[PDB]
Amino acid sequence: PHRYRPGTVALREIRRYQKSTELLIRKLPFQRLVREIAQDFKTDLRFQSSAVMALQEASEAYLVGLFEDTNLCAIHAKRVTIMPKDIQLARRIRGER
Amino acid sequence: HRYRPGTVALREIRRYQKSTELLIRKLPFQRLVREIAQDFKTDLRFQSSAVMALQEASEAYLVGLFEDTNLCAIHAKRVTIMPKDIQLARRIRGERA
Amino acid sequence: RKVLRDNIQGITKPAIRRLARRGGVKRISGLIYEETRGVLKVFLENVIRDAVTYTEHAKRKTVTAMDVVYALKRQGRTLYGFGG
Amino acid sequence: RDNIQGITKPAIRRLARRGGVKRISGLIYEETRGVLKVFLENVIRDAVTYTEHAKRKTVTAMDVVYALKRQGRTLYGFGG
Amino acid sequence: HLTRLGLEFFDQPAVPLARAFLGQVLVRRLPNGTELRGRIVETEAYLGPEDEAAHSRGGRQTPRNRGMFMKPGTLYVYIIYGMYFCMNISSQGDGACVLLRALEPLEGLETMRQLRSTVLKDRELCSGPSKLCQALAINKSFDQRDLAQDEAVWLERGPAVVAAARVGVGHAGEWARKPLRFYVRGSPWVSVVDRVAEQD
Amino acid sequence: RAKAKTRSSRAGLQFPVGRVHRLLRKGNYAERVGAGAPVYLAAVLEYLTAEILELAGNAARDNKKTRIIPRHLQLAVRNDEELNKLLGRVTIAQGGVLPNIQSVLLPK
Amino acid sequence: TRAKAKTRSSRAGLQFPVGRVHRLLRKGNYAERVGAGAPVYLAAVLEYLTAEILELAGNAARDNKKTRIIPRHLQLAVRNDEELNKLLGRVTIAQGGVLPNIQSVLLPK
Amino acid sequence: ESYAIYVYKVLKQVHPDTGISSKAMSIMNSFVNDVFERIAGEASRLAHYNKRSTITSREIQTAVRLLLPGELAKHAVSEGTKAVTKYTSA
Amino acid sequence: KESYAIYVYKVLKQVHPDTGISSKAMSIMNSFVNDVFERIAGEASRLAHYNKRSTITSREIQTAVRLLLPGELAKHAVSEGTKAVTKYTSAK
DNA sequence: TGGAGAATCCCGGTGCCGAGGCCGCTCAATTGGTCGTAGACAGCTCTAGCACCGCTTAAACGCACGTACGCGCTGTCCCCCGCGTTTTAACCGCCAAGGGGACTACTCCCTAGTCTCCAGGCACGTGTCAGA
DNA sequence: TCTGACACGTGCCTGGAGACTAGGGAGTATCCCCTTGGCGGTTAAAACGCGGGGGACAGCGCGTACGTGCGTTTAAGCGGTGCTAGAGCTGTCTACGACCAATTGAGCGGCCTCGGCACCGGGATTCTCCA
Repeated sequence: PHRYRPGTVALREIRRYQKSTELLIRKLPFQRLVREIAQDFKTDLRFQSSAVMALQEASEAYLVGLFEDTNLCAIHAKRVTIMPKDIQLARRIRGER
Repeated sequence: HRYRPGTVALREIRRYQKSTELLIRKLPFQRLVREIAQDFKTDLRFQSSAVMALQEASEAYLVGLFEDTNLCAIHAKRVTIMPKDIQLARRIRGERA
Repeated sequence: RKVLRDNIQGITKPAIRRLARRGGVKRISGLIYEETRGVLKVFLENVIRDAVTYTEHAKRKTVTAMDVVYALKRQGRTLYGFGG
Repeated sequence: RDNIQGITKPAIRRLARRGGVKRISGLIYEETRGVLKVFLENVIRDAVTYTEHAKRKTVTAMDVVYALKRQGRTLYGFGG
Repeated sequence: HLTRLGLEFFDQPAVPLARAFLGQVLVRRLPNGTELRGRIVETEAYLGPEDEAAHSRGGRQTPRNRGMFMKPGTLYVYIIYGMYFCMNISSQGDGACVLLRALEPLEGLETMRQLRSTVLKDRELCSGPSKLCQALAINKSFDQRDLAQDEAVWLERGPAVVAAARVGVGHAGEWARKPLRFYVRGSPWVSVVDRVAEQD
Repeated sequence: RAKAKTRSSRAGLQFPVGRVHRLLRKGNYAERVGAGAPVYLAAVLEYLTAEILELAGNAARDNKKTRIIPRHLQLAVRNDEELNKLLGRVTIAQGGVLPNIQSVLLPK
Repeated sequence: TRAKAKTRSSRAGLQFPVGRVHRLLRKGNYAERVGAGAPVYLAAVLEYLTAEILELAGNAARDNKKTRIIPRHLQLAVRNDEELNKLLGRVTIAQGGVLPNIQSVLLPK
Repeated sequence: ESYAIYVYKVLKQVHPDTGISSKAMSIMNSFVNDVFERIAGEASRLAHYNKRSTITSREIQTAVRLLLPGELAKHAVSEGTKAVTKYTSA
Repeated sequence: KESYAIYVYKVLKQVHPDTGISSKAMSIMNSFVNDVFERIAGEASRLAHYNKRSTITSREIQTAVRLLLPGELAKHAVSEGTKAVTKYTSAK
C-alpha cells in the first residue's frame, strides 16, 4: 500500500497545530484535574466555566513555550528527540524548581 | 614541574567561589560606564556608589549567565563553553528574541 | 461529594504530543509524558493555590475567572481575555 | 572611545571560574563583552531616565538601585 | 360592614398571638377593585428584649422599628435583603410581636401570578414571607397604617397545630431553639417543614 | 453657561480624559493628580491601541477576513519587535503561536 | 493627667516599630484607611523574617569561626535555605559571593 | 465600564472597513487596563521617590520612557506632548 | 534618615547574643525589611482594591503573607502575626 | 526520472448567530467659583566629584609547548513513528436539587483628624576588641 | 601584633501615644439563578499491536586550540593637592488642584436586523514516495 516516512506526518501535525487556535487538551479531564488539585486546598469548592477555561489556556500556553525551549535544548545537544533532561534544563535555566 | 591541564582551573574555581571580592578592575569598568552613559546624556556626574552598584550587578549577572552557560555546555556533552551555550541560556530566560 | 484520585492520567499521551507539535517538536521520547504531567501538576498547584487564597479572602466558595487572572498576574503570566 | 577592551580576558576568565567553568573558548570573550554592554546599556539608560526626571546632573546609587529593581534585579546593600 | 375586626382582638401576649392568629384569611385591597381571599397557615413569635434573635433585643429603640410601641396590633413592614419585605405586627407590651410566614389562596391567583414577576406554580407562588409581601403589592409605605382601619388589608374570621424548631437563626445563643413556629398538620404547601417534630 | 466640550474633544483624542482622571484619582496612586496627566496618558493609550489595531487589521486582511479575531492580535504582537518586547509576559487567549519550524527539523 | 506612655510594640510583645509601620502604611498610598491590627501583624511578620535570617546568618558565621555577620554569611543564609532562596530568588546581595559548586563531570576521576 | 467604544472609534479611524469580535475587544480592554496600570504605578513610584504628592505630565512622560521600548516610547511621547500642547492651547 | 538598624540589633541580641554585625550587613537587612514591607503592603493594597475595600486590615496582611511567603515560612509568619494581634487586642 | 495516491487549496451555495446600529435615560463628566497649599524659583552653603601627578607593583600581555578535548566518521540496535483495529469515555442534550451569592437599607464600631507632651530614636564623642 | 570599625554613653527633638470626637465603611439581614450530579445514546478519539527504519549512542582517530608557565610591560591603585559644579536645604509666594453645587449629554443596557464566516461537497493543484 502507501506509507509515509517517519517525520512527514509529524511535520504535517506541526503545521496543522501551529496554524490553529484550539485548546488541545480535552476539557473534562482537565476540569477533573483542577477539581482534584483544588480539593487538597479547600473542600466543597466550586468553579466557574471561565476559571477552568482560563486555567486551561494558561497551562497550554505554558506547556507550548516549555516545549519550544525543550526543542531548542534538544537541537543544542545534536538531537531531534526531546528527553526529560531537556525539560529539566529548560526549567533550571528559567528558574523553575 | 608542569601541572596537568585542568587542576589549576579547579583550584581557581575553588578559590574564586569562596571570596567576595570584585573581579573586574574599578577604573576600566568606570570608563565603560561613562562611555555608555555618554550616549544617553552629556556631562553626567557619577557617584562612586553608583559605579560600585553597577559593578556588583554586572558581576552577579555575568556569574549567573556563566552558570547557565556551564549547564548548557555540560548538557551538550562538553566541558568547554562556547558562544552557542551563552545564546541558548539567554534565549531560554527571554533576554534574546 | 466524593474524593477524586488519579486524574493526571486524563492528560493523555496524544494530548502531550499535540502540545509538543504546537511547540515545534518533531520526535518525542516515551519518558516525556510523565515529566510533562508532573510539570503541569506543579504549575496547576501553584496557580490554583493562589486562586483559592484570593477566593478565601473574598469569603466565597466559587473560584471566578478574575481570581485565576490575578493568580497568574501574581506569577508574571498575565492573561488577556477573561476580564481585567 | 573603545573602553569595552578594559573588561579584559583574565577578568572574564575569573568570572567564569566563579561561575564554575572549567574550560573557556576564545570566542567567549567578545560575546561576554557584548552581553555586558547590552545589560549596562539597559541599566544605565533607566538610571539616566531616573536622574533626568529629578532634574539632576549626577547619577546616584538610588537611581541605579531603582533601575535594577525595574528589571527584576533587586540589589541590597546600597540603600534600596 | 360587619366583616371587619376591631382593636379588641390585638390585646394579646406574644405566644397566644402566635397561636390564635391561625386560619384567619388575610385580605388585601389593591386599587383595581379585586380581592385575594388568602388564608395563612403559619406564624412566628418574637418576644423582643429577652429574645436574642429579635430586632429589639436589649431595649433597642431604632427609628426604623418605631411602629410597635404605641398600641398593640400595629402593622410593621420591614425591608430585608435589599428588595424583600416582611410582615411583623406588635403585641401587648413593648417588644412582643408576631411575624407572618406563609399563606395559601383560594382565588385571585392569576393577579398574584401577574404581579409576582418583575416556574410560577401554586405551591411556590406565596410560600414565604417575602413571597407573600411581593404577592400582595406591599411596599415600605404600609408602616404608617395599622391593621384595623379604613380600606387597606385586614383579616377575616375563618371556620392539628404542630410547633417546629427555629430554622434560619443559627445554632447559637439560648433563645434560638424554642418552638414558636406553629403550622398546620398534613399541609403539603408548607415552606419550611419538620418531619421529626410532627410526632410530638 | 457655555457649550459643554469634552476634554478629549479639546485634546484631540478619542480616549476619555475624564475616565482616566477618575481612575487615577480613585486608584490610590498619589494624593493629587495634575491636569495634563490624564491627557498625556490618554494620548499614550490611544497611540498603543492604534498601533496594535493597525497591525491586527493588516493580519486580518492577509487572512481574507474582515473581522479581527484573537489570532490576528497575537500575530500582530509577536511579529513586531517592540510590541512583543512590551507584551513578552502576556498570554493572548485563543491566540496560538507563530508558525516556526526549525531548520534542522525540515528534511534536506 | 495623661497616663504612662506605653508603646504599641510592648503591647504586641514585638521588637519592630508598630508606630513606624503604621506611619509608613499611611503615607505609602496603599489604601484610604489603615486598620489597627495591620501594623502589628506586619511588624510581627517582618520580625519573624529578620529573626530567621539572623539565625541562619549567625550559624553560618559560627561555622566559619568568626563572631561578626558579614554579607557572605547573609548570602549563605539565604541560599542554603530553600524557602528563603525562593523568597529572594531575584535578589543580589552586595559583597555576597556564590556557593562552592563543582559539577561531577568537571571533577577529576 | 469598558474601553470598547473608544477602541472601536480608533479602529474605524485606522481601518475603516475592519470590524472586531467580542473576544478581541475583551483582549484590547485588558491591554488598555494593563498599560494604564503599568504607567500609573510607575508614575506613583516616581512621585514617591522624588517626594512629590502629585502626578503630572512629566511623571507620565518618564514612566512611558521607562516602560515602553525605544520607538514606541519616542512616538508615545510625541502624541502625548502634542495632546498636552493642544489641550493647554484650547 | 530613619532605618531599622536598632531593631536588627534587638532581634540579633535576642537570638545570637555573642554575635556582632557589620555595617554592610545592616544595609542589606534594612533593604530586606524595606523590600518585604513594600511587597506585603502592595499585595494588601491589591487585595483591598479587588474587593472594593478602602481599609487595609490584618486579614489583608495575612492573605498577602500567604500569597508571598513560601509554605512553612508563611505558616510560621501567620502564627507570629496572629499571636501579636491577639496579644495586642487582649491588653488595653 | 515519471506516475499513483493522499493531502491541500479553491470555488459555490447555505444558514445561523453574533456584531453593529438605534434609542431612552441616568449617572458621571463638565463648568464655574473658592480655598489652602504643594511646589516653582531664587539663593546660599559646602559636599563630594573631577582633574592631575607620582610610584610601586600586581596584574595583564605576548609567546612557546603539548596535551586534553571537540568533532567528524562508523556501526548497531533500541525506541518511536505510522498505520489499522478495538475499546473507552468525552461531548452533547435534558433535567432536577440545593447551596451560594446578588442586593440594598441600617446601624454601630472604628479609624481619620487634632492638641498636647514627652520619651524613644538619631547624631556624635569614646575607648576597645576582633581580624588581618 | 596594630588598627579601624563597631559597641557604648549623652544630648536634644520630633514624632508617636493618650484622649476626645465625627462620620462613614463594613457587617448583617430570603430567594432565585448557577453550579453540580446523574442518565443516556453517539461517535470521536484514545489505546494497543506490530513492523521497520532511522536516530541515539558508544567507540575511535586526529588535529588543533586552550591551559599553563615565564619574561616583560603597563597601567590599576593608593596617596595627595586643588578646585568648582552642583546636591541639598531654606524662605517666599502664587498658580494649581481638591472640593462642591448645578447642569446636561454621552455612554450603557435593551432590542432588533442582516451579513460574515464556518461548514459541506466536488474538483483542480501540490507533494511525497517508490519502481
